[PDB]
Amino acid sequence: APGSSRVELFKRQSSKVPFEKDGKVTERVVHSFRLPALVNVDGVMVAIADARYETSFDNSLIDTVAKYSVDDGETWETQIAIKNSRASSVSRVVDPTVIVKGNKLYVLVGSYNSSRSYWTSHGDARDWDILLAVGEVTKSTAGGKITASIKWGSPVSLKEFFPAEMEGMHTNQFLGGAGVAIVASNGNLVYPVQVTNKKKQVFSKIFYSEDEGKTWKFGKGRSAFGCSEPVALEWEGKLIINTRVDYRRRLVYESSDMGNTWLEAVGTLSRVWGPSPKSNQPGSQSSFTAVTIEGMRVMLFTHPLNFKGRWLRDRLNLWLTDNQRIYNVGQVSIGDENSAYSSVLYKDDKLYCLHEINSNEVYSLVFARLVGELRIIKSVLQSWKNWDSHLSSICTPAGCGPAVTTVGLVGFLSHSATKTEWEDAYRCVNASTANAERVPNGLKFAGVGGGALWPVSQQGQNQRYFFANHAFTLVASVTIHEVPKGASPLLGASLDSSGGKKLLGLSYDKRHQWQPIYGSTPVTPTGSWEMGKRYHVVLTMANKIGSVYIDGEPLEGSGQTVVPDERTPDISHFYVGGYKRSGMPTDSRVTVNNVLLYNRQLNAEEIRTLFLSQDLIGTEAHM
Repeated sequence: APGSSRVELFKRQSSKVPFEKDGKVTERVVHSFRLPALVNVDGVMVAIADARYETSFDNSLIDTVAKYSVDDGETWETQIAIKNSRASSVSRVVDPTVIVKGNKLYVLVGSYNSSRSYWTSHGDARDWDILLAVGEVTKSTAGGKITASIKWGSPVSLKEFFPAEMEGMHTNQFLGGAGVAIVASNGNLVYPVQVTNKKKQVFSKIFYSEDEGKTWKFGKGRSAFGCSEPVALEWEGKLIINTRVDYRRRLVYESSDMGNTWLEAVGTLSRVWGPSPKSNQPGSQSSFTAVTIEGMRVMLFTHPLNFKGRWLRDRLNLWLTDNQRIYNVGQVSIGDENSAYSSVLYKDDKLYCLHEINSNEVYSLVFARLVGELRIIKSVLQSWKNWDSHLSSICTPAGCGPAVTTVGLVGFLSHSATKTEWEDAYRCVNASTANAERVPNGLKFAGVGGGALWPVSQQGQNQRYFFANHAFTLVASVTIHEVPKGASPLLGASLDSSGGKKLLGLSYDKRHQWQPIYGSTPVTPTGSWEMGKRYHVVLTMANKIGSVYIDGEPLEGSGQTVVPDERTPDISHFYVGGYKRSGMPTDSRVTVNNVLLYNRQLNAEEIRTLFLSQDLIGTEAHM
């Protein structure tokens, strides 16, 4: 990450805090700092975390610490924001979850007195309470300098707002999701929380306040069981709740009603991020925020790749998305260091990250200036803005006809390419190629093993195109140069590595007929094609039903079921211009230009517009 730098701000076994017991205060060295939350309150940076005094073990002596800085993190003041009960050597306030409103810091923590086991193992609520503290931030210009101060009020218990029963079950305990929460546009304070029932199941809900934290309510809905440490943001009027699932892919939900109803975001972010290369290890806390960079509203997300496994969680990664495309900014941590939990802040056009580093179960929080990362972010964002503008600005055949649609446009293969890759104009996911000749706005393919492969499940740990299993539209322009000896592939979605089992696709045969493929259904050839003519192809799949269009018209027999019901598809890849498989005997001799991938089924007018503007959309001349 060139240009980037960091310091060990909360330094393990070294940094001191003001430890208060029985009216006496003493500067005390801390063993480990975990659970970072980094915010901006009216120009003052505030960093909140767990201060684990004697060991990094979860069930041990822990206070909530705060450092604050009025100089962008070059110098800091240190406090204890919330102290534990002092009842035993293992008394602790935990998973501090932060909201900023005006000059106030609202901090929600669980509080435990003497238990030696993790909260989810508790058969009862006897050792638990749920507390809220408010910190008031004031600034002074006396002396020609800026001096900040933070007055932490005494914590108040919110237990009276926790109902004994919820949609059937009996409740046990609840905690904030850790890190940073939000104020909704309507002004509500909004905490995504993790909750236990008497069966020891864990699940996530929305815990919110309409009156500045005086009283709290729960939404009636919930995630599925197994979803912990939830993190939420507001996007286009809805909450987006991104959850941790140990040993499984992360689940993402949307709610428009403060959590009364939760819908899995299968068409965008759900099931995209895996907790380890094989997605069979513990998950992690994540930073997940909505911000505006160069006038464009976007989302930033962090999660470790966990190549090592168990809870080591090396290789902290940062991600950028506009709820359509998803781009890997890259690794924030350094080398193979262990680096699990994190908080990303964007303030006055500069990007910072406070994150953990773990050596032998001893934890520091480093404070990094993400210079290189914001540079890459701005570049990608300008490319998204560039191509969206390019498409939207085309005067379509008609005056001008309807604008080409960029709503839900995720990927686009056009003029840019290299020897073995067809480049995504949106810079997220490229297609691998074989036997391909570059031509204007695309590629010409020839011979056994020829074609392009656009990976879906082959993406591996992080699957940006998971939405296609639920709905998509794939568009391309195709020209056939030679009559084939049998049926040959042009374009499709493959359910296995070879392209043998297809979800939806289009082939062409020796009798000059098209062969559209609907799932495992028997194939009936139809229509007619000529060598050399450029054809417009559109494949749509939504609500388990697949359609194929040529030149803006449905192939006779389109609209057939392509997936057995309740059974969800796992697409391997999209194939284009061949199978790109030497094992597959076919020889597709064809030119493909301008491949577009959308995360929804386009309507009739959108399809017709794409058909009518085929020769206008290439990237060749605006480069």
